[PDB]
Amino acid sequence: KRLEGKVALVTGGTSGIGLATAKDLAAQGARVIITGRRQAELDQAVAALGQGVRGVRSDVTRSADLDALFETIRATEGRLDVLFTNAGGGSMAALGEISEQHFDDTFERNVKAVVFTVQKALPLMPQGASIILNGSIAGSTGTQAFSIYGASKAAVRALARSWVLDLKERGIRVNVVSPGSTRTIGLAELGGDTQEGQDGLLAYLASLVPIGRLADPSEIAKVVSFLASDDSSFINGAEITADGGQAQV
Amino acid sequence: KRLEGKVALVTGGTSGIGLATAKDLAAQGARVIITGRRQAELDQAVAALGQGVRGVRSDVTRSADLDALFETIRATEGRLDVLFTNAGGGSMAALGEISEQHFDDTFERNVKAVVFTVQKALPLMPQGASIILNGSIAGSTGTQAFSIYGASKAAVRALARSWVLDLKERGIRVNVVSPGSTRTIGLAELGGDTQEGQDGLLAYLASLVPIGRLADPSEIAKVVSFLASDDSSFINGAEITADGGQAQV
Amino acid sequence: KRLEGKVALVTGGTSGIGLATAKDLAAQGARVIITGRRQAELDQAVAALGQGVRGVRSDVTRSADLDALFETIRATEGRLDVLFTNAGGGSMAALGEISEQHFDDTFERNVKAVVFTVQKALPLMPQGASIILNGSIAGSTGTQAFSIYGASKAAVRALARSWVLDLKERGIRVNVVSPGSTRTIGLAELGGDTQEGQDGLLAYLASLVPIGRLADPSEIAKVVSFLASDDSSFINGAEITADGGQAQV
Amino acid sequence: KRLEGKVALVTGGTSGIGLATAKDLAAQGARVIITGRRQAELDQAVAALGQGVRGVRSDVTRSADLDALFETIRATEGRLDVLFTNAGGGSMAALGEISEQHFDDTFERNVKAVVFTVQKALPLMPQGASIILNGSIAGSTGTQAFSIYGASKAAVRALARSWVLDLKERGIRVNVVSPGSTRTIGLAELGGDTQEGQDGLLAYLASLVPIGRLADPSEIAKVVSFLASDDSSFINGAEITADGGQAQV
Ligand SMILES: NC(=O)c1ccc[n+]([C@@H]2O[C@H](COP(=O)([O-])OP(=O)(O)OC[C@H]3O[C@@H](n4cnc5c(N)ncnc54)[C@H](OP(=O)(O)O)[C@@H]3O)[C@@H](O)[C@H]2O)c1
Ligand SMILES: NC(=O)c1ccc[n+]([C@@H]2O[C@H](COP(=O)([O-])OP(=O)(O)OC[C@H]3O[C@@H](n4cnc5c(N)ncnc54)[C@H](OP(=O)(O)O)[C@@H]3O)[C@@H](O)[C@H]2O)c1
Ligand SMILES: NC(=O)c1ccc[n+]([C@@H]2O[C@H](COP(=O)([O-])OP(=O)(O)OC[C@H]3O[C@@H](n4cnc5c(N)ncnc54)[C@H](OP(=O)(O)O)[C@@H]3O)[C@@H](O)[C@H]2O)c1
Ligand SMILES: NC(=O)c1ccc[n+]([C@@H]2O[C@H](COP(=O)([O-])OP(=O)(O)OC[C@H]3O[C@@H](n4cnc5c(N)ncnc54)[C@H](OP(=O)(O)O)[C@@H]3O)[C@@H](O)[C@H]2O)c1
Repeated sequence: KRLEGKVALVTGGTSGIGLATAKDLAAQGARVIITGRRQAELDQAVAALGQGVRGVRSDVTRSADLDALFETIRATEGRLDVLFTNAGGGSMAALGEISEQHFDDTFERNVKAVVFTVQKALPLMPQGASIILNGSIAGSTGTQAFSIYGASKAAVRALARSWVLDLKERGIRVNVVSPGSTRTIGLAELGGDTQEGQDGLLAYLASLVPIGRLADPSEIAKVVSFLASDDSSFINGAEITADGGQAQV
Repeated sequence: KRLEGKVALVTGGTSGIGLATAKDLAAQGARVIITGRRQAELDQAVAALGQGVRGVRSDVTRSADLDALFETIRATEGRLDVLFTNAGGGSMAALGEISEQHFDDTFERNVKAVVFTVQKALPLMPQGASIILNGSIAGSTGTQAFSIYGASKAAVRALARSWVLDLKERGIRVNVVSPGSTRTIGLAELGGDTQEGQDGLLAYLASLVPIGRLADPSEIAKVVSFLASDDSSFINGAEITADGGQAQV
Repeated sequence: KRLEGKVALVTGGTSGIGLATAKDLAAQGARVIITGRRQAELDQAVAALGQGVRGVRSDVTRSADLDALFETIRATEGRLDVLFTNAGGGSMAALGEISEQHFDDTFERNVKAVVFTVQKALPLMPQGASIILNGSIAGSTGTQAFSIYGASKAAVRALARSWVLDLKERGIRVNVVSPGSTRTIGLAELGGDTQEGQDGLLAYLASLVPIGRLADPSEIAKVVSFLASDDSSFINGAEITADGGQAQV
Repeated sequence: KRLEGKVALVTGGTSGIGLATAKDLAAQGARVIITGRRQAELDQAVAALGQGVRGVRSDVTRSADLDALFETIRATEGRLDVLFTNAGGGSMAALGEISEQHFDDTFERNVKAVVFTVQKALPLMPQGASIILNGSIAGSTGTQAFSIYGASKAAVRALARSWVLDLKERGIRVNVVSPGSTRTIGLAELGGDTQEGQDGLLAYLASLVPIGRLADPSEIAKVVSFLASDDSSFINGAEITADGGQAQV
């Protein structure tokens, strides 16, 4: 198929966008490795995906986990063709009530972990490999009480610009998918643990999208799969925004 | 079989990016209509493409030609699923030597014709159709003696932002592919008609690209096909830039 | 003080932002020339402002008007230090109801006239002169039924990027002020001719602004004066957006 | 004396842009507090600046220093009208050779310290106060071996977008000055410690600027003073780029 003969890694691939992307990449022929912190959900995801998908329990914020994750790839597949640095998250905190670890937590996972996931992956990635960073429209817009999340995603987008030049000798292109609001557990949890709070939040966020609906995670995965394929061969350092129009308007 | 059962129109599909795009769309199963001003080159492209591609001689800057083009589609295919407003061009003119004709010619084909191609197409386009405008990194960068071309391409990008909202009810999404330097007769012709000049310019423009090469026209076409397919269902008003890094760096 | 001795031209300086800007430039010591199509409103603006402001009846869309205007400046003041290509406007037209005259009128005044205002100005402008284009947040956002106006303002913004390079040897910098919603006759007229309609539209546009009010034209004038001053000596090709948060959030 | 009666704080005001800005703010009537880690350079800056400038030795990355800094302001001046988060820096590190310490150092001073400088200042800032974050064109461009610095500055720009909304009720506006290459010790040090190497780098970076020169730190300062004044009353969440054209082309 389109991505057949390609080895893809998705950090945080047991839920939400990571899971849908792993599903889509596998359905295009890739051998897929997914990661996640919780063993139970990791195993359930790997079973649901079938298709020679492979799981590793690993935390992207722990340098040693990253090392172990990639040695597993060197020993098994021997190379990495596609890298989707999906693992990320965010919470609400207005200016005036931002705690030091609200900052550290967001930036360690959303930014620092991306830098080192990419850096440790490089020895496994051949000429023509494709790296997809996970950004967000939050990186180029303003949302009340999400400055730190926004700042973290803008940092992600900027890294890809400079990495064009750092990876040019290596022949590896780096692009960013920036989703708008996507129906995931992640997003819903911003509504709290109440079903009504999640439902209310999800319905409010759908009303902000010009086309008036949230994305299904499979609609984000399609963008990643395109960037993973050789069809994106002349795209480098670019931000592809799939937001139903929200940030372009 | 991605665009199977889809009717696609490419204005200016007899050379360069339009031709490659028509080939690629068609290689996905699409029924393709191409246009062009010169009958010979049009006939020549239609024969080379085979595949139930159909040609119409029409100038996008002529209102009556547009009317005739779309009557032809109404009479034959009966609908339009994919629209690529590819017809466009540009020439060099520094500020201080910009003629009124230089301005009118650029903006009439690159901007005005796009507005009226889209508007005349609308009665043929069902819920879920996809429009692709042809932009350029020139629209978001500065290039000496190309102000008028740049301004025109920036205007094209802005149109899609508002058209998200104008076409929300009709369920039609509008996106922009913004190529960097793609080898094409158009591009080469900026060097003049001599072999020395075309080769020099083409090699100069390749040295500006971080990955160090011009785009093959097919590399742009793959983006349009992605935008044309249902994979792009949550992309609206977005600019997808395929420039090898040049405008992102 | 800051503009003491400087000769400034404001096209379309008989109302709104142009008028307020002419006032502010004069209050900073500049000799200001304002223009307008209507003699009565021109005469009243010149009289109301006093402060050594001078009026010329001229249409920016008429080449011969542009020539006579600049001949007036050569014979009277002998040079031009500051150019504010303010004269502009817009009207509503959804995609599906855009007339050729709606397109031509918008782009002739908003884009073409800017190009040729600047080009005819260049022989009067010394090293270190300052050009200010009037853009708009509509150029980087989407607004239902204002696609053509938006497109024209995006084109203005792009022009400045290329003109940095066209004007480098002449030492003339070019920047763009992009106002958000500003309380002018221009803006009110979008509400119709009834006072009720103007109040409704104006309060609606104010609710779109993060800080919750429209700009007074003097607040846009301050930005132009800053760009006109020598303080902007390291600003070139830039867009300064004064919108109360609306396009930045 | 646009800033007469206004209390301004400039973090990292003993050299370069911070020092020039403190000088310019002071020259407009402001009571200026500057900070710095080194006592000798701080003392020298206060003596050279005179004009009712006040110095405090404090590290923006140490929470306790910030607390002491702002208590001194509460006890002495009793309010803060203008905040310039200037203290910042960066060094080169290509992808493949980025250390955890290089990442932490850049992001702790350039981003984290900015967040908490702003947050601790807020109780001292009245309605109508003005915050200026110090960005960089690096935040929106690609530079080989400067991915981490670039990422940090894009994060800074992003922070202001959301802080528009967080600070609405408070009536405090937040904008970003983004310098291009500006002749500071900071920039020079990127050439190393030898005079030859610093001179070489400074001339190379001057050749990257369209207008062919580095900025004097006073040229950046004028932008900050403008944002600090009431002239910027309708500017909020905006990025003012003073780059001689480099990131606009
Ligand atoms: N959903 C949206 O609307 C949206 C919009 C824009 C951007 N994004 C971005 O898209 C990405 C995915 O978001 P999502 O909504 O799909 O999130 P999600 O459903 O909440 O979680 C996705 C996955 O991330 C894993 N994960 C979390 N922290 C991890 C860590 N430190 N190491 C490894 N795996 C980790 C989770 O498994 P464990 O918890 O077991 O580790 C889970 O499998 C994030 O970068 C997010 O910021 C989302
Ligand atoms: N090539 C690049 O590097 C590059 C980069 C960015 C953007 N673009 C844009 O991509 C588009 C295609 O460029 P290209 O380089 O492929 O151009 P091209 O090879 O020079 O010509 C493209 C096609 O446009 C047709 N055409 C021209 N004027 C027309 C008109 N008035 N009505 C109908 N058809 C017309 C031409 O046929 P006839 O002459 O027979 O009419 C030809 O088939 C243009 O919008 C261009 O600005 C190109
Ligand atoms: N107001 C806003 O919220 C806003 C926002 C963003 C951008 N802008 C831009 O700012 C500029 C001023 O807008 P405004 O609201 O102040 O407009 P306005 O109140 O309608 O005043 C515009 C001025 O332009 C003059 N003018 C119009 N067409 C002209 C022509 N062809 N030649 C010479 N002078 C001409 C008009 O005088 P005559 O009619 O007598 O010729 C009048 O003095 C425009 O470019 C507009 O697009 C405005
Ligand atoms: N120069 C450029 O071309 C350029 C371009 C874009 C952006 N910028 C940004 O502009 C700002 C100023 O840069 P610059 O070139 O003027 O820098 P600089 O000359 O290298 O130093 C600026 C000042 O920052 C102080 N400082 C450094 N670390 C500090 C800390 N942790 N806490 C408090 N004060 C601290 C220094 O004093 P001590 O060492 O004594 O603490 C010094 O007085 C930075 O944010 C920089 O990233 C500069």
